[PDB]
Amino acid sequence: SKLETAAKNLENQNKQEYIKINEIDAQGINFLATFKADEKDNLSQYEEMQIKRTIYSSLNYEKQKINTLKEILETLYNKLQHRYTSKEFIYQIVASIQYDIDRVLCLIKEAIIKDNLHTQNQKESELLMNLDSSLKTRQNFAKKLNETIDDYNKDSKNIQTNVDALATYMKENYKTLDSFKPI
Amino acid sequence: ASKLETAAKNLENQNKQEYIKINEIDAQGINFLATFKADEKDNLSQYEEMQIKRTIYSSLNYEKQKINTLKEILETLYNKLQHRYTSKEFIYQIVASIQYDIDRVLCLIKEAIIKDKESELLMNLDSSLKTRQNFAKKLNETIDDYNKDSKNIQTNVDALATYMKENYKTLDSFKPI
Repeated sequence: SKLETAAKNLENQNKQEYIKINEIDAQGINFLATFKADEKDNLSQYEEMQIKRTIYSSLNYEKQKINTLKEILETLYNKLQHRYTSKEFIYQIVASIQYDIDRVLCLIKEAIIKDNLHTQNQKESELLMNLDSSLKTRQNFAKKLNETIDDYNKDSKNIQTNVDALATYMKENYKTLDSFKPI
Repeated sequence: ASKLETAAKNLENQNKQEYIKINEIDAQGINFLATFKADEKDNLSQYEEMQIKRTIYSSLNYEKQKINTLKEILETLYNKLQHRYTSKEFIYQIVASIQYDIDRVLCLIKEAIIKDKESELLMNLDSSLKTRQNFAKKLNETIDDYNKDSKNIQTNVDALATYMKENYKTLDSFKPI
């Protein structure tokens, strides 16, 4: 059944991410160390994983790219004026992209288990559509995130040289979760 | 660290350890739900199957012997048309729900951590773990009863059926007060 296959493929997809992420991280790259050291907000180990699922998958598990993004975020964080923009990128955009995907699987699982075939069939189309939309969103974010890594390395619009420039760029390309949704 | 954050962490770690242990046990060819897998009427997906095993295997402490005796119990009941449904209800209605409640709370705790409750989610979380602990207690009492043939439950499938019916009536019976 469609919902049963959907859960299965997501389940395996999840597992593969968990292994890959932990690989990369086993090598001492502390991607979110700076956010971990922050006393104002507490990045739990779950929050952290979710964030990485989206980011790492988005950057194809290329340590180099992840490190660049790390520098971007740590530059912004180390400038009090723009700290918030790093946090918003992390907690408001990246994390939401992930949660949506997770929310739907949490709810597709509910239809598989708790609900009988009739209900199951009612809910079916909408959950599938949402699932799709939430994966596509993450793809569009990823596309955008690679364009940003490249832009950074080329110092396009002085984004490597100028934190203020950098801040504006991150603001204008990551305005809202909804902007990454399919049209 | 917020209470919810620590609640999710401890659940997450607990989940992971269960996955590994379950897979270990299963790697040795014990096909705990084979008979249900072979069933065309209903479908056990490999997720559903894992969830069922989480509650059962953790309840029986990952003791292969105990899991094998439970397997007999369930396959006996399944192979008798009259009582098949009792084996299915035990699996899909009781065990799976006990698991689902737990799983549900975490999916919701996580949700509150990120996108946004506290005291109610913590209550529910406690309740749903307790429920599983009461079920586990009951399940061990059943396996011991079965091995002793108490009330002829190993000797008599009908007797067996009535015992399963009277000790696993509903999910709600395992909840705390």
